[PDB]
Parts: sequence; C-alpha cells; structure tokens
Amino acid sequence: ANRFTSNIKGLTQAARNANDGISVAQTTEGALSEINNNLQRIRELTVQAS
Amino acid sequence: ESTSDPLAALDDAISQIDKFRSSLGAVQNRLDSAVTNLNNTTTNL
Repeated sequence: ANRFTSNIKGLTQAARNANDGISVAQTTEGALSEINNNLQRIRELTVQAS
Repeated sequence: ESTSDPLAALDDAISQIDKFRSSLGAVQNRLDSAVTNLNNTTTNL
C-alpha cells in the first residue's frame, strides 16, 4: 500500500509538471510569433525598397 | 553538492523504514498467538 500511494502521488505531481511545461511552451511560442510578425513586415519593406 | 539520484536514494529510505514496520507487525501476531495458547494452558493446568 505504501509503494502504491508513493507512485500515485508521484504521478500526480508529474502531471502537474507536464502542465507547467505546456504553459512555458505556450508563452515562448507567443513570443516567437510576435517576432515573426516583425520579420514578415521587414520582408515586405525589403520587397518595397528593392 | 546536491543529490545524485534523490528519488531512488529516498525510496531506499522508505523501503528501509517500511521493512522495520512490517517486521514489527508479525511480532504482535506471534505474541497474540502465544497469548491464546498460554491462556488455554492456564485453564488446563
């Protein structure tokens, strides 16, 4: 029973950690999209200035 | 400075402290198994 409840608590905490990693990934992806917008604008500006 | 395998080195402690609790459990069982036949022997004598 003791090893059972140990494994159970560990799996719950691991699920929480995976959710936190998902949050980190979402934040970084938002930042990357924000950068990509400016990159596309610079691309259009270069096409104009060419 | 930190711990190499914390989860494993802590599961070892959990197992070591549970082995003693289990070994102490059978002691109660054998003690009561002795108490019953001891009372029977008292009555018979």
